[PDB]
Amino acid sequence: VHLTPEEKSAVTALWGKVNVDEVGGEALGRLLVVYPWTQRFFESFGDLSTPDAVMGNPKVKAHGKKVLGAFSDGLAHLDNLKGTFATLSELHCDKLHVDPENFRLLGNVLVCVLAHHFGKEFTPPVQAAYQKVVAGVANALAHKYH
Amino acid sequence: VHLTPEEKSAVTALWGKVNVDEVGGEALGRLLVVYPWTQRFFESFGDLSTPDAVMGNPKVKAHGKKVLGAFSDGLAHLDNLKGTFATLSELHCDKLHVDPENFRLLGNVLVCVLAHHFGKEFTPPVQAAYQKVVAGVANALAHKYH
Amino acid sequence: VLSPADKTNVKAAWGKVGAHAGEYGAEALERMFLSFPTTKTYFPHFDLSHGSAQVKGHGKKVADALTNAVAHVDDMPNALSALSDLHAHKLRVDPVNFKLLSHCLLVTLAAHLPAEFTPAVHASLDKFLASVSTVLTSKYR
Amino acid sequence: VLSPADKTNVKAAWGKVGAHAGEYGAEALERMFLSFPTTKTYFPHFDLSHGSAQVKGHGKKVADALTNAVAHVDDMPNALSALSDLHAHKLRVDPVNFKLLSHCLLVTLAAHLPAEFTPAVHASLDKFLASVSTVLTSKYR
Ligand code: HEM
Ligand code: HEM
Ligand code: HEM
Ligand code: HEM
Repeated sequence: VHLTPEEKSAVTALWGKVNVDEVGGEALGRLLVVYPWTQRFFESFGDLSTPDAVMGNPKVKAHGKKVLGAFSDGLAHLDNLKGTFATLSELHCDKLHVDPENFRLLGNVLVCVLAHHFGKEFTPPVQAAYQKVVAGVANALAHKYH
Repeated sequence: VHLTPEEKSAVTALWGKVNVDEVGGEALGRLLVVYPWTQRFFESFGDLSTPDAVMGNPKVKAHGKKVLGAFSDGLAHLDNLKGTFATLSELHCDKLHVDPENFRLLGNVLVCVLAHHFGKEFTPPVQAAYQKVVAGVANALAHKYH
Repeated sequence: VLSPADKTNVKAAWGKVGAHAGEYGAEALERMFLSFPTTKTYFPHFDLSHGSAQVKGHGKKVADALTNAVAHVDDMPNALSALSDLHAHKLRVDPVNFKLLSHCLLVTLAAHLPAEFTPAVHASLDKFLASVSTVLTSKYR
Repeated sequence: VLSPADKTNVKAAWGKVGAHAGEYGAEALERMFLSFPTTKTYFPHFDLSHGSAQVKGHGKKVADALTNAVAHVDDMPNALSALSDLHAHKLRVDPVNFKLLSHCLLVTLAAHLPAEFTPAVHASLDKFLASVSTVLTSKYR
């Protein structure tokens, strides 16, 4: 999306400190706990009963790395998000049947996870920039839905 | 906004039979009756306590006529809604202080009014083409909001 | 938050629907699928084309459940308890899609009942559908 | 709806807030104005620069209103009665803006409560802020 040069440097600076596999499994974990109906796609994963079983589920961690890895590689192409995620958008629509609203819930959860891991370094201007990106990513992935 | 040859033809055809003065008066009135909190922007319009009073308000009728008239002028420029409504967008933001969500509520009420007036003529495909138009006009007006 | 006037407007308008409820149900669904393509993700096993009997059968089930609510407007939580559990623990439809269906349901009524769809009745129906949607998502978490 | 376990969690987390309630409420507003600029349309009569007395003063009232809600979680409609009348008949804020403020509150609590912001507490707080919003907008029509 349209981020000023300083906003992009802000986004890139903080992400370099992120453990992609850790945050990935933590963002998807809280997505399934806070918004339980998102579990409709993960019935084949196993025990999703309690918050503890979901956070400690290995299959939930496995997918979380896969999702956050695609997101991570996406930041290298912020000036062309629709072009980068054009294929994933088709797949999530015609084969996975994932309601795009799921992308907006995860983006918000990802922002809360970043506030938790970084604390006071996740200042208001920094949050402002990351919101535009979780929204830009969510829009690109929902672009090919028909 | 992007419309298929059949959609563009449907929207143009039906809009030729529309009496902008009467349809706009019906649309603004129903917005104030169904979603009463939108009445905050028109404290200087008079009696808005009851439904018959809102619909019979001459100031409500006159304003709906200007709004739909401006909407009408944008229909001739579906290829560049952002550039056409740029001035109005900046006005509703800097001087009017209108929350952009109101543009979306009006767009849906207008769809309910076109359905009421035309009956069977407003078929599902026609409505699908009109939801696309009102969503695009609402985004073009909420574009310069900083 | 449904006042006596609202309840009267609802019974009056839904009473005039009667036997055509099933046809109106299927039309509302058809309008939603075309106008809001995302909602199609919840019906990948259906033949979502015009005139589809599957959609007509579902439209009838939705319309009857609404007829059930209008008859128990003063006790909706218990009359839809079973449906609340089904959508919350099995179907798992994201809450935003209920507003999309409600709108399409209003558009259908307005296109079939012109004289009955006054700006006051319009107000009552919208509040009624929002209350139906609150009960259907009340047990999501 | 709020379960007994949810209530215990919200009271535990809010108990840790304590004195810093007013300061956090001010930061939650600043975060909202920057991320979602359309909310500024409800504050034209406020100086929205960093650390202005008006935003700090409003932040404290919003914090006090939340504290009373937690102290009366078993009966929020009677506790938030006057405030709901105020947002319904005068302020008339579109309901969509209540979600933007709740999100910004969660981000703030998450950035200041490293030990208490567990997944189970994150959930209960999101439900609690959903309930407060519903009660504040229950008299809109
Ligand atoms: C920012 C968002 C997301 C990104 C970048 C993303 C990325 C991916 C990727 C890389 C795959 C692998 C596809 C392949 O191997 O061909 C995938 C699979 C999938 N995604 Fe997403 N996704 C996102 C969000 C979501 C969300 C929120 C859900 C659901 C609540 C979801 C559910 C699925 C499912 C069920 C699969 C298949 C898993 C498997 O078969 O192993 N995705 N996604
Ligand atoms: C499709 C959407 C809309 C269009 C194209 C539109 C267009 C306009 C136009 C052309 C004017 C006249 C400006 C002037 O003479 O000073 C105007 C004024 C105004 N608009 Fe909009 N408008 C839209 C939506 C809305 C909505 C939904 C609301 C409010 C709920 C709104 C509230 C206002 C107000 C309050 C004024 C000033 C009235 C007065 O001075 O008494 N507009 N708008
Ligand atoms: C006004 C609100 C709604 C009502 C009254 C309603 C009613 C119902 C009823 C009566 C059933 C059938 C129960 C049975 O099998 O015995 C059902 C099933 C279903 N509903 Fe809803 N529903 C509502 C909204 C939604 C929305 C918004 C969606 C999705 C976009 C949805 C998706 C489904 C699905 C997937 C089924 C299963 C269809 C099948 O394969 O048999 N519902 N609903
Ligand atoms: C967590 C939800 C909310 C709570 C608890 C809340 C609480 C309050 C309280 C305590 C007041 C002070 C009233 C008095 O003077 O007695 C107030 C005023 C106000 N609220 Fe809310 N509010 C909430 C959400 C919203 C939202 C989302 C907005 C909109 C962007 C908003 C806009 C306002 C405005 C415009 C005022 C008047 C400010 C002034 O002139 O001083 N409120 N609210």
